[PDB]
Order: sequence, then structure tokens, then C-alpha cells
Amino acid sequence: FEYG
Amino acid sequence: MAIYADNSYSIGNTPLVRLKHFGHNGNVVVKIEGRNPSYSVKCRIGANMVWQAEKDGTLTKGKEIVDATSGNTGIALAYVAAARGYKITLTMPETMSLERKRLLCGLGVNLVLTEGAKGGAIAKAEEIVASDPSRYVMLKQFENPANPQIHRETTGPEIWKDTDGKVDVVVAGVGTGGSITGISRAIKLDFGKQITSVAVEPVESPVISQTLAGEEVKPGPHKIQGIGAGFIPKNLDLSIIDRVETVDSDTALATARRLMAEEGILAGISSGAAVAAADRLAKLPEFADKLIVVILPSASERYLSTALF
Ligand SMILES: Cc1ncc(COP(=O)(O)O)c(C=O)c1O
Ligand SMILES: CC(=O)OC[C@H](N)C(=O)O
Repeated sequence: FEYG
Repeated sequence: MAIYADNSYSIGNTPLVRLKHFGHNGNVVVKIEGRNPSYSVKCRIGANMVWQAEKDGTLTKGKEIVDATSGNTGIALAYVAAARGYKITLTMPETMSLERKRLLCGLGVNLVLTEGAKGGAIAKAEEIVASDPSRYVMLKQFENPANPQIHRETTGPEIWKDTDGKVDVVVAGVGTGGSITGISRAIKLDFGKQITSVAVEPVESPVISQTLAGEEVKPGPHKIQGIGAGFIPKNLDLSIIDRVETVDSDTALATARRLMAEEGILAGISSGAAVAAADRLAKLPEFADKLIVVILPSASERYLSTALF
């Protein structure tokens, strides 16, 4: 999981 | 009487439970935010962001909701939209658990999902509200002050009340930062007690730790759904954070499994990360007799599709  | 006018008003009043196999002689207590409508901590801001937008007139009948979510905020806004009579469109990374995707559609959302590699969700959403700016209202959970405000008004006061003011430490994973921000503001500023506010982020994407240390900010991928946005969100008040703890995805998952198997607590992945962080502090003599309260953001069944199970 990353940006948001 | 104590009958709520719709499901949005029933937010909060979540219980504190003492852990038996973590911490040192019961100094670790967990706040189970899974006991909420839509069954995560985000129900609180789903409600208040809508309530606030209604009260400043940005949200009216006929206007359609937009935001970007890693899931729980999406499910939260969806139950509130359904309860209060709004249409709603949401954006989300492809990689979020199937459960999140599953009930968002059942709640009647016009769903729109983005590149998992980009995390990305925030980008197109804005590109969508531009389509008809007085048709759509974007609630923007990462910067909307109604997010930490409801935590200052409910989550923090509940913690203060239920611990009889004895809480010494609050541990909370950071996604938007709203939870640790609002809670810390309530206890430190409204009730006046100098606690230790502890932010938790994935060791894989420790952008808060890197920032404060003045190092190269290098976000990375991780499995701890709901935290580790890979940037510093506006709704994280860095000034009120005393400590940052990093936790790896494996340990987060193992700890969530332990919460289930050893404590009978049905916690989500980020709940395992928060407890792992709390357990480390709890076993420092310096915290060995402080009361440590840990936010458990969500519940197990929302993660049956993931590594948790
Ligand atoms: C499962 C989960 N854990 C932790 C968090 C972080 O909470 P906050 O956005 O208040 O920092 C979130 C945020 O939605 C979440 O969904
Ligand atoms: C930081 C993150 O993963 O997402 C923000 C919040 N968890 C949401 O429900 O969208």
C-alpha cells in the first residue's frame, strides 16, 4: 500500500 | 430518549479492554473502534465531514459526494450518504481488500478505483469534481479539519472519561493523522494532561520518522492497510506528536493474529501494528507503570481477503  | 435519528448519530462510545498477553501487568489497554457503524474508526469522520459540510452549506440535497479512500473512510461516507440521502462517488487503490470493495457497492456507491502502484487515489477524484464543481463536493479527509475535530470532541473525551483521566500514553497508527491529532488535542489542550502521543507508521514507509530526522523521505509499499500514506498528511499535527514508532508488516500481521487467538479480540492489520508499537513502549521501565491506550482502528472480517487470514 502506498499513497492514499 | 437514547434513540438515534439515523445511523450516523450512533458513532463512538467504543470500549476500552485491558490486554493480558501484551504489556506489563495490564498497562496496555485497547480502544476497539471496530465497534462502530460501518465497523471502523472512520465512521466518526464520515459522519462529521458530512455534518460539517451540511452546516457550512457546501453539502446540500442534490449535491454529490466525492473523496479518495483506502477503504474505511469510503465505507464510512457510504453508510452516512445512505443514511442521510446523498449520492456518492469514491476513489480507491485497486489493491485494497475485496471486503472494502464488496460492501461499498452494496451501500450503493458509484465506485471508481485507481492504480495500486500509485496508492493515485487522491489524484483522479479531483479530476472528477472538476467535471461539474457545483454537482460534486469533495470532502478531502486528508486535509478536512472536520476529521481531527470529531476525534477531539468524541474519541479523546471518551478515552479521558473511561480512564478517569489516568491515561498517560496514546498510541495510534497514522493514515490521515486525524485520530492521533484530535485525541492528543483533546487530552493535552482541553483536559490539560501532558501525555505521550505516539504515532505509528510502517518501517517500510517511515516518512514521518525520516521527515522529523531531516533525512531523505523515501516512501515504500507495505501490507498495513489504512496507515503509511507515503507522505505527511495535512491532518497530522506534527507539533503534538511526542514519539514515532515504526512497525514492520510481518510483525503487524502476527500481532493481529495474536490479538485474535490470545485475547479474543477481532482486530485488523493496523490494529496489530499499533499494539506491537504499544507493547514495545510498555516493556520499557520508563513506561512500565504508565497507562497506555491503543487505538484499534478496525475489525477482522474486513480483512478475510488479506494476509491476515
Ligand atoms: C484500518 C485503519 N487503520 C488506521 C487508520 C489511521 O487513522 P487516521 O486516518 O485517523 O490517522 C485508518 C484510517 O482510516 C484505517 O482505516
Ligand atoms: C492512509 C490510508 O491508507 O487511507 C486513509 C484512510 N485509511 C482511508 O480509509 O481511506
